[PDB]
Amino acid sequence: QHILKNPLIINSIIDKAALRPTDVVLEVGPGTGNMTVKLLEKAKKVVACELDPRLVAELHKRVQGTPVASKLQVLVGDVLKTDLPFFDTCVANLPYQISSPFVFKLLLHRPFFRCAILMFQREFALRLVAKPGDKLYCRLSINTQLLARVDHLMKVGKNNFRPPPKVESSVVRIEPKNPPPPINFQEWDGLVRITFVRKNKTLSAAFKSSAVQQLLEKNYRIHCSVHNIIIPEDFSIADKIQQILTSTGFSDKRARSMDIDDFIRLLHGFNAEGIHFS
Repeated sequence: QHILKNPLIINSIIDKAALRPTDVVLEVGPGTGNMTVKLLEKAKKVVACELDPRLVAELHKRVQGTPVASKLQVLVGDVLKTDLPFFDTCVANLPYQISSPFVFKLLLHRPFFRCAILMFQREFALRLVAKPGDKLYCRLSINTQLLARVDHLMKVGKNNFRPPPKVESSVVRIEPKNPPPPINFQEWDGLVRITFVRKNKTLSAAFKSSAVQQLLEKNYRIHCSVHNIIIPEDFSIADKIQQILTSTGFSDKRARSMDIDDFIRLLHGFNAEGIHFS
């Protein structure tokens, strides 16, 4: 993995974290411990989710003998699947291969944390903080922004890692929304996936897909059985989708232009007819 060598950058990440001396700090990807040792000087506890098991020997040996050692818990495993402890802030250097999943593991995690300071690849951070109509606005943008406040903090040159990556990196602060909106994020994501398949084409187009009609026909069958509704022998899911789309004015819009409130109105207009994306 790409270890962060630059003390200049590490020191800058740690102030952006703004550690209070009463905080549990989750560190994902402590590597050789370069940021771990500095975090331990300033935190009440440091929970380190090791990504490479081989590094764990020397990491514990590095802190061994200092008066901070009794604060370093180290969790060897698969961070995506492990249950996470209560932490107050999180700093983390993440590979792209787990970058999208980990962001939502953070945002769905309870109790809420205060903020996370995450190192990502360049383009990935720009998709997070991408506003509607931007070239890079995508499902990640609108999903992350529904649940969090995300801020692009600093660029980080690939010359600072050992061994260097091929792309520049960025540092990003993510503060969860607490309380989070009353949006059933399972359904929310289902709807947003369908409309971002082809984000420069219309929502009407987005629902003529067959995967879609299979998905919604399934869910609509459940609705009608739960509520003793009778599917008329001439019923068509596709026309129902198309009324809802027309009757909410969304039929000719494109997800590239759509902001969060727009999707809430879209979703409310589907759920109100018995259509769920589960």
